[PDB]
Amino acid sequence: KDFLPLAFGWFLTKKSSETLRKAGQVFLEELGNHKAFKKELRHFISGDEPKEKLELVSYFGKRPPGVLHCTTKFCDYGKAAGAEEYAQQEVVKRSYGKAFKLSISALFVTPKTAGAQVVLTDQELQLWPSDLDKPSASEGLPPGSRAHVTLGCAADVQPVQTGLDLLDILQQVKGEAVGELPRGKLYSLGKGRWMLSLTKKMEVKAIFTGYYG
Ligand SMILES: [Cl-]
Ligand SMILES: [Cl-]
Repeated sequence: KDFLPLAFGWFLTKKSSETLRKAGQVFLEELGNHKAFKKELRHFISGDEPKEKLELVSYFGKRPPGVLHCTTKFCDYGKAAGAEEYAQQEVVKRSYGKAFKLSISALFVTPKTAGAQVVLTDQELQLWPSDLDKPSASEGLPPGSRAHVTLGCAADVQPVQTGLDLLDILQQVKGEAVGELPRGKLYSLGKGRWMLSLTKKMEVKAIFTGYYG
């Protein structure tokens, strides 16, 4: 009867969102201007572009419109599998509207998405769904490993891809760094995949709640 949200998740405060967003843009700018990235364009890009500078801020030309957020369960108002089952959980109802701190441990880039890796607490892990299509468990990774904040997408890429891209990146790391940015060391995982491991983890303030289209 009562339909569900479009999605549950942690929605960053405008201030925490602005901070993480600005940091993301700096990372794209710095990465795109880095020697290691420039010498590896052929694996990142597909065909016909000459070899001058690619501006990643232009490349990831689809950014989240509202405040940045870390999605837990996409529900589509109940049209998604497991939506009703996730929403009715006691812990989700308990946590609804409450404040959390999300720890960001890294920022990554692939030819499809740019994002930030979220490291969920044991408390927050209770709010992670257990029936996602391709869960960490069917892949030999800790549950909630795909938790993330999308910063940008390529033109024909849907934002769901960001989580998939992270899972793949976290399989590779299961190699010496090729560079050093002001906030951390840069890794090149091949196939246009790049990861910046922050020397000090970013902490953003967010509210666990439900979003409606
Ligand atoms: Cl923002
Ligand atoms: Cl609270």
